[PDB]
Amino acid sequence: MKDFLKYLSTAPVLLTAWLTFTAGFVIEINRFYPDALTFPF
Amino acid sequence: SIVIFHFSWKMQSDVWGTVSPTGAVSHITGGNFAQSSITINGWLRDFLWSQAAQVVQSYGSSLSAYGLIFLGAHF
Amino acid sequence: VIFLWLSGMHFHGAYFSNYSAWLTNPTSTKPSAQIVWPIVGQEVLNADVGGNFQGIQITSGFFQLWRAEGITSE
Amino acid sequence: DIGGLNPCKDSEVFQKRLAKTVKKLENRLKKYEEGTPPQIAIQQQITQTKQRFTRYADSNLLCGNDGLPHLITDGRWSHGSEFLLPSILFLYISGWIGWVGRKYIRTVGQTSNPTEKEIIIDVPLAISIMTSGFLWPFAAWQEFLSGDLIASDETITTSP
Amino acid sequence: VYKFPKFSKALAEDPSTRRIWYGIATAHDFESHDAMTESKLYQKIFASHFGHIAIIFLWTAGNLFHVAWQGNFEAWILNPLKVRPIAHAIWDPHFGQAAYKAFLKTSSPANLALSGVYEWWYTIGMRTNNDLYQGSFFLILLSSLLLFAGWLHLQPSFRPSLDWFKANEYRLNHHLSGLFGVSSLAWTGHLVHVAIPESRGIHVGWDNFLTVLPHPEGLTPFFSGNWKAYAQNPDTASHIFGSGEGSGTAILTFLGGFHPQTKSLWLTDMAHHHLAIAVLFIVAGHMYRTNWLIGHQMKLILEAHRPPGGRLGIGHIGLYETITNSLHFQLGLALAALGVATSLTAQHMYALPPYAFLASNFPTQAALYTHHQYIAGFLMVGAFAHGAIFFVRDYDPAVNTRNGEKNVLARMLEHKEAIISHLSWVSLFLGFHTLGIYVHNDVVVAFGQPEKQILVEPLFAEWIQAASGKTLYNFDLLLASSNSPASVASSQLWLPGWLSAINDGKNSLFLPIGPGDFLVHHAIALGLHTTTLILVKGALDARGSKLMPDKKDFGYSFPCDGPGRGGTCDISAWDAFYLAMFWMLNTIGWVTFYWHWKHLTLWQGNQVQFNESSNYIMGWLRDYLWLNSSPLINGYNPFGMNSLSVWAWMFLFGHLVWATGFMFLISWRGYWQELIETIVWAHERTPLANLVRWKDKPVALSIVQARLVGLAHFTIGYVLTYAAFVIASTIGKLG
Amino acid sequence: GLENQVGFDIETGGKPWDPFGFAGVSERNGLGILPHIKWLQESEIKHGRTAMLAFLGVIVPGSLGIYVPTYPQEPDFTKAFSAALQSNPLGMAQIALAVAIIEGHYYAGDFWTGGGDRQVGAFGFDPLGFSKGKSEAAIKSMQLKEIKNGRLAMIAMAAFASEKFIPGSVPLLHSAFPTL
Amino acid sequence: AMLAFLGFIVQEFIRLPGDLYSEPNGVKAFFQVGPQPLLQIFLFCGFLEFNMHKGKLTQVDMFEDGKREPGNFGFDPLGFGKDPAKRERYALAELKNGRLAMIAIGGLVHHALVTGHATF
Ligand code: CLA
Ligand code: CLA
Ligand code: CLA
Ligand SMILES: CC(/C=C/C=C(C)/C=C/[C@@]12O[C@]1(C)C[C@@H](O)CC2(C)C)=C\C=C\C=C(C)\C=C\C=C(C)\C=C\[C@@]12O[C@]1(C)C[C@@H](O)CC2(C)C
Ligand SMILES: CC1=C(/C=C/C(C)=C/C=C/C(C)=C/C=C/C=C(C)/C=C/C=C(C)/C=C/C2=C(C)CCCC2(C)C)C(C)(C)CCC1
Ligand SMILES: CC1=C(C/C=C(\C)CCC[C@H](C)CCC[C@H](C)CCCC(C)C)C(=O)c2ccccc2C1=O
Repeated sequence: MKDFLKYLSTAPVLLTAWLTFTAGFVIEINRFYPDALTFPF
Repeated sequence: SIVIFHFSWKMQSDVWGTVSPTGAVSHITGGNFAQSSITINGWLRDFLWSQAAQVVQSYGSSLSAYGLIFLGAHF
Repeated sequence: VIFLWLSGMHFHGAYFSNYSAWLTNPTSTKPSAQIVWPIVGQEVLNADVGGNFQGIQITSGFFQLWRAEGITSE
Repeated sequence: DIGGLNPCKDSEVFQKRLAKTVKKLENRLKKYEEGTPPQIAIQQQITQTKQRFTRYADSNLLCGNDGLPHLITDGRWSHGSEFLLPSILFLYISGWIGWVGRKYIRTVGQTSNPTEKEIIIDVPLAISIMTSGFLWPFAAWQEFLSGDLIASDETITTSP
Repeated sequence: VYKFPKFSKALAEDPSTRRIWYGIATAHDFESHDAMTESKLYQKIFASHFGHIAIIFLWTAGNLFHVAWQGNFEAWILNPLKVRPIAHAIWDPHFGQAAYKAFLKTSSPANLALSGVYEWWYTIGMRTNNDLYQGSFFLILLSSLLLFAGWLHLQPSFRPSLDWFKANEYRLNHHLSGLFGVSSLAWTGHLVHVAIPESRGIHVGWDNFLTVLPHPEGLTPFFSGNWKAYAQNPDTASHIFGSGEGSGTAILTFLGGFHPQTKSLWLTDMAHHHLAIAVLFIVAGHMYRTNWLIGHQMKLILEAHRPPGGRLGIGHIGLYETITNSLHFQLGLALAALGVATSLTAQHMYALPPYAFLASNFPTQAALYTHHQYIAGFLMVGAFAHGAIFFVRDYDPAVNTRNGEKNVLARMLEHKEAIISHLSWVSLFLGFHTLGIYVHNDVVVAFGQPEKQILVEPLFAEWIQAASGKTLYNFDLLLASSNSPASVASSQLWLPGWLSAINDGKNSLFLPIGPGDFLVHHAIALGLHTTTLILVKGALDARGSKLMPDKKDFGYSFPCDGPGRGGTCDISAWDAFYLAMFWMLNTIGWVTFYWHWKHLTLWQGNQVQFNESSNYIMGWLRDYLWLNSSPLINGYNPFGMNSLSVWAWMFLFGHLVWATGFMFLISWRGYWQELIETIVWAHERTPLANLVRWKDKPVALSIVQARLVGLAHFTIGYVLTYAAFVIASTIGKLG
Repeated sequence: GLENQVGFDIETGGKPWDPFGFAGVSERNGLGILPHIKWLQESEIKHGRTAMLAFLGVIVPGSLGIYVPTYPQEPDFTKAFSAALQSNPLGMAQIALAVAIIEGHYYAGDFWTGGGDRQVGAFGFDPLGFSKGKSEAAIKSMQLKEIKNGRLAMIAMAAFASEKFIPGSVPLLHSAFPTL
Repeated sequence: AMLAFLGFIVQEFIRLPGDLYSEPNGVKAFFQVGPQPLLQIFLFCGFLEFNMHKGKLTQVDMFEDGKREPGNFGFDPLGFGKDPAKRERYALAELKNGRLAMIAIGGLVHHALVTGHATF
């Protein structure tokens, strides 16, 4: 698991993981607080 | 693209449709392929413009994704 | 990859489809095998395909193929 | 008020839009049966539509003659939650991203194989830099003061 | 295979068809011709200018003659709001009986006139088909004058020298004062003498003009200084144009706004405008020094303008010799000024219609705006292209540099990377966010929840409208307020006319704007910035870059530098023009789409259709293009045809030319040379055709020629299809 | 550079107070786009003198009730400018002309890039011999007192503006100037 | 976590006078108190963070020069810790109590979320 972790450190895998996480928290914010046109405050 | 356009228009105009109980055949477009598919203006108007009505009027309906993909594919 | 794709198609037919309703009314129910999650207002994509079902109408003809195979249950 | 607009809480066309959307959703709801998941989904749609319209009404939002919320982005703090606060939020987040990217580029740029560490990210160092971007406004106005933010004449120029 | 490119021996020795193609495309590049001097260059340019002005005057004379002969000008005078102007008659042997019947107007098939010449000539005081004939005769005489002058100034004793051509001060004094001021003075004279009484029913022709006083007091107030007398008793609010009912006696007034009947600017307003412009330009034409010891030497003015702290380098010291010795710098400046000027014409002739009954001529309004905006884009791209040409072939770094320090122009090549980077940043910023908001509106509306749209009220632009007096946005700012010093100052001069016109829903003066206007203006800004980015990058990088640090040694237009160094496709400055032409066409298309849709909704009355559907792309596609294309495509159907049949044919023709351009742009050479070789073998190896052989070896079009041909097809198809669409849609929708 | 300039005292340690390093941005990238320290110091002196004068001009007329005879009796600085602009236009015009002449004679435009014949707030202007003959340290101390009083007046005027805009921003203000 | 656990136990017991400070439940007190008191705590904690670490606040900036014992702010006014013999025991006790308080702070917060009344 020394080269597998290095493989997971490559640009495509890291970008895919980061974009999946990013889309995930964006989608979940929009699920829990939907239809947010202005700042909540 | 020309092949699938020919298939779509010919089928809609001269095969597909409904049959009345007495045996009268009414097609989706109404047989306009025979007389209006012989000019480029006919293809532009009676096929592209005419059958693109459902795509452009799909907003707000369950087919709105098709309009969005229409616009995105144009883009 | 092809086998995984086919397995996904059959799984969607089994779980997220109105295949049982379409079997009893092939001429009046539109085949649907993909339901859309209710996020950002995208749930409008779940169409009135019939058979007490909401989802995207399927144009791949899997329902007809499954019926021709004799598959009568999900 | 501003630009001839009126608050959406007193906009008749806004309420007409809400009523029409609710009526369409209820008409769709009529064609399903009992407490079946389709009816539950349509009822949730109706509830969310009502909640969204109510929130937009009670949000200091100005509606035009079409009954849609218009954004007042001239800079006034009265409508500051429409553009100004999201503007600050995005500026913070994007400055964070740019700062951590620049810091990672400059950090692995002083190693033996700078190009290797760009396709194969040093995840420990990347995590170290990324969580340090919360001070990007302060770090930027501490590196610009020291002259470490801008190159001067080692930058390359074309022939003319 | 010889003697055609007389100006180029290198081309005349080409054994292929490329010689003929390049002979056409290099005929006007006089600086590159064989056995070339500067004196011959300026003399040939001078004669070509004379021939060009003759061509322009002949074209105007032809328009006048064809309106006089085959038009319905006289009938249109008596009923300008119902009679449709006729451009010229049609005689085409290919017409069927149906086409003849549909195009039949009065006595012969004819084309409606969309140039607005009827309204323009009616406004300036033409009431007879014999007045137009006189104008055509006079213009042909003027064309003969200009052709004679062009021939004369190539004769040995009448060919001007370089000193005369480069005499900047004399030419500026004369151009400004004489041309602008005196032509404005003569136009004011005509306006008053002929146009003012003709709008009041009094005919002032070439017979009773020495005896018909333009004003009852007759030049007495002018010499006496009682200039207010020319403004007393203006035309009333019940004046019928071309008739004495409700008319006045004033000739120079401030009224502001429009005529209550013709919905156009007051003739007395325009006469006063031209008189003021004439006085100002005649005064300004005495600035520069000539043979009488007073005036300015512009070399000294340019050299003395260096900021003392020092931020522009050494200033403008080397600019005088730079501009004087370069014809591409001057051409670029002139083209930029002309582009801005014609953009101004387009933007003002719709908001402030100057000709009688032109506001109600919707097809001609749309045609005029589209024509002038396209000409504006062309002129701007030409200005930038000639700036790039100046950089390539006329710029001298030594002249623009004094002791290491660089002047104001040479410093533009030092921070060229900064300029290009910031243009790129602005373009990316605007594109990203305009497209993001548009697609957000698309998705949100498509999902059936239009309330979640992002609609930004254009408060900055509405602020300007309120400043000019529009009481629609409740700003109460400068002229929307009756107590502000801006309003009290002109409350007695031109506000009552101006306010009555700006605060009117039927005008195009300061059209009401909303979020759709905001988004489309940002799209326009993105288009302008991207076209400017391409053109400025090509101009600054014309002399070299990192990929080609000797690009100046290869000229303005060359195909490439080869596949080496990673590939150098489209690396020349000409290729930057070629790429920016697409962006200019796209930007002008956006501008004209916005204008035409806004005015179609305004004229039809459904301005709510634009205000709601213009915020998302599908709104545009469905409600402008798809909606208004219905009358055009039904110009001929399997059932019949209309007078709009020619417009549908032009629509399809434009699409075809556009796609042929796509041919010439996507498919490159090399693929067409081998095919041509196969065709050559086939011709050479076939009997009964071996008897016929080519003199020029058939070869594929060159890379640059192919780019030009594809661009020409793209542009011609673009222009033709949009002209057909706009005209046919306006005609078929608004009656 | 700030170590050898008047302006820092015991209130901020012994070092020149400059959290944002604004005094050292002039030497940074660019020929000149950010002000030199000389321009910043001249802005110090000008703003401080103006703030002291404005504090006197909001306190004396508004509170003490002292008014020039033929001038509006408006104890409010948010309306006094316009009221005098209408009531005595000639006086305001002459004040503006005097201000313009004074500033044009004492132009500080070469201070932006650093340099010039004048010093920071030199202005001559010593009628009543307060610095006739003094030690250099005494003159520096007087300059420091002037700068600190100018900063205090800046703060007081900003507090006035803040309380007028956001009520309750300065708590003791209305209890320390009981009249408007 | 230790300070926050003590805050829970005191808040449900003692509380402050006033309508705002009248919620025995910490989770509901976070909402009833409003944003103004919380933002002041946020800004004060930020001021503390800045002054205690003396500018170097990030993972790459802190410990860049070394000479910084982890967790050593020098805070010891009462003088507990002069004897080095008990210093190690005090450090271990602080670490163990901190870990236990992290677990307990999570426990209390989630108890308030699933029940809603209080901790008791
Ligand atoms: C009074 C004497 C006089 C007059 C009338 C002219 C007139 C002319 N000369 Mg000329 N010339 C003169 C003296 C004069 N010259 C002298 C003394 C010299 C020697 C120093 C020259 C040397 C010279 C050369 C070398 C050339 C000319 C050319 C021309 C012609 C220009 C093309 C044309 O038709 O423009 C017509 C233009 C107008 C009628 C007016 C244009 C209106 C503009 C576009 C509107 C601008 C309004 C406003 C500013 C817009 C901006 C908005 C604002 C808010 C900023 C024109 C006929 C050129 C030509 O074509 O030769 C045949 C040419 O090559 N001249
Ligand atoms: C008054 C304005 C003006 C003037 C004097 C010039 C003058 C010049 N330009 Mg220039 N240019 C202008 C405007 C102007 N241009 C504008 C507005 C643009 C932007 C479009 C350009 C873009 C441009 C480029 C890119 C280049 C020049 C070049 C040149 C030089 C040689 C021209 C040549 O060889 O012609 C050759 C003429 C042709 C090839 C004829 C082309 C005709 C086109 C394709 C239209 C014909 C089709 C027609 C519409 C048919 C209708 C179809 C039907 C079905 C409807 C010459 C100094 C060239 C040079 O080397 O400069 C040093 C060069 O490379 N110019
Ligand atoms: C273009 C603007 C401009 C320029 C270049 C000058 C230049 C000069 N002025 Mg001056 N001045 C101006 C406007 C201008 N003035 C205005 C509007 C007034 C008020 C009525 C004055 C009042 C004035 C006085 C009282 C004195 C000078 C003096 C001077 C001279 C040297 C001292 C100095 O600069 O300090 C004075 C500096 C200023 C007054 C600052 C003016 C700043 C201007 C308003 C900013 C304009 C820049 C802006 C970007 C322009 C926009 C361009 C375009 C968009 C329209 C110098 C020749 C002195 C002199 O005569 O020396 C013997 C002197 O005693 N000026
Ligand atoms: C602190 C915590 C959560 C705290 C939440 C807070 C403050 C929330 C505040 C808010 O909600 C409110 C109040 C209102 C909201 O609107 C806003 C916010 C602000 C969001 C969770 C901890 C959660 C802590 C957890 C889950 C700990 C799990 C520990 C495990 C599993 C340990 C296992 C072991 O210990 C054993 C068993 C044996 C050992 O030998 C080996 C190991 C393996 C180490
Ligand atoms: C490349 C090059 C070139 C070219 C360039 C170009 C082409 C440019 C363009 C340019 C342009 C195209 C510019 C534009 C400009 C504009 C402007 C500058 C404007 C201004 C305006 C104003 C200023 C206004 C104002 C106002 C207002 C706003 C309101 C009303 C009133 C008033 C008037 C006040 C050349 C050849 C030279 C040389 C070489 C290089
Ligand atoms: C189609 C095509 C061709 C082939 C087209 C050619 C060779 C033009 C064929 C001749 C045209 C149709 C004009 C024919 C005119 C008549 C022969 C009359 C003669 C007129 C001359 C005397 C001017 C290329 O050579 C080429 C080169 C580089 C990139 C793309 C392409 C490309 O797309």
